[PDB]
Amino acid sequence: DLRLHLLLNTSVTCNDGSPAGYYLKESRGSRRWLLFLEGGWYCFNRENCDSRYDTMRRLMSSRDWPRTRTGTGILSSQPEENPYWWNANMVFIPYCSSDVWSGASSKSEKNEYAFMGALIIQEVVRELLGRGLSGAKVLLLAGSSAGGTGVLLNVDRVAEQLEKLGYPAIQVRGLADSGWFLDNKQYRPTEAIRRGIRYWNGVVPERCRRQFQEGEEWNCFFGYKVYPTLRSPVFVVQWLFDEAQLTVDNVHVQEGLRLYIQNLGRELRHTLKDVPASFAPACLSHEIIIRSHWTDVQVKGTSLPRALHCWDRSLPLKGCPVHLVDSCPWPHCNPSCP
Ligand SMILES: *[C@@H]1O[C@H](CO)[C@@H](O)[C@H](O)[C@H]1NC(C)=O
Ligand SMILES: CCC(=O)Nc1ccc(C)cc1O
Ligand SMILES: CCC(=O)Nc1ccc(C)cc1O
Repeated sequence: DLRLHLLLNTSVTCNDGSPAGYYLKESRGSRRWLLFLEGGWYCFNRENCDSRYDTMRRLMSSRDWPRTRTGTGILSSQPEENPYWWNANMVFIPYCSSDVWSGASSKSEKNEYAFMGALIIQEVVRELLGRGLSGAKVLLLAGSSAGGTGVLLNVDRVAEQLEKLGYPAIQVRGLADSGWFLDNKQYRPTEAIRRGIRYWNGVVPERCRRQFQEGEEWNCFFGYKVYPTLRSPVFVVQWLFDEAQLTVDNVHVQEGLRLYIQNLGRELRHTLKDVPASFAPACLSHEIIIRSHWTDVQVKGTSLPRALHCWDRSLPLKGCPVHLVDSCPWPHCNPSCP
């Protein structure tokens, strides 16, 4: 069980002005810290944010949050469920800003909602330093779906924040699960992000911002575009036939669709060729790292917990690989798929 703490700085808020927070379970005999970012789509104007507030309110407010949360997958403390980091300090950061963890805008007279995803991460880190994070050796910033993209947008800023606070010794790294998307042609969305960024006053990494410049920062929400600008080590997990990707592509089997799906897999694999730390099975699914049975999937005989342990050691190893991308071209040609 992870225990809830609302932010002491009550000016850092969820969408409706309620305080943000984090769930925490300490492990005093460990110097490893895992901060995990929840996912759950987003909203990009007044009308569809109002809709989200009726039926997805826990993603917009902390007023109904429970006081505890059970750790699962990589957030589990039992070695049988989490062979990778079962003894680490666990943090679950709920997604209540609807901004893909990019916003830095307060609720005001001109703003019905607050979008403070980028500032929530910074404040969580800042308050955790007083509860044990000051002595860490590694801070792994992880996340799934919208949280995965949020890892890519924020990992370097967390490194920069800790350097400027006087903690150069803490090693900051990223783990992006199911947040690596392609701006491909649909079978039958870039505007939504561009409109959202203006709505949220969203921010992107600076390298990436200086490459693409004004009006074009939506490009930095796409993994294959923002990854080469990052300096912190980042491990990328992505299903080759992601359900969220296919949904936006309006895919729900004849030649046309066969060639479409086969081409999606080949392009995704291409974008990962120069990503040295990656795990990409040929499956139709979405998210993995906090699922309880995340130990079952394997690429070329290597599980995801093993690949992550090999990454720890790397920071070329005999029989302990870090780059694992399937080569077969159809969903669930890998027998270990969910
Ligand atoms: C609380 O957070 C806000 C937004 O980041 C910041 O302006 C303010 O200075 C913070 N308060 C304290 C006491 O640090
Ligand atoms: C689950 C929410 C979601 O998918 N958000 C999202 C949208 C566009 C891009 C490029 C990356 C993203 O992470
Ligand atoms: C080229 C038109 C377009 O926007 N395509 C697109 C498809 C899927 C996702 C997730 C994001 C996308 O941007």
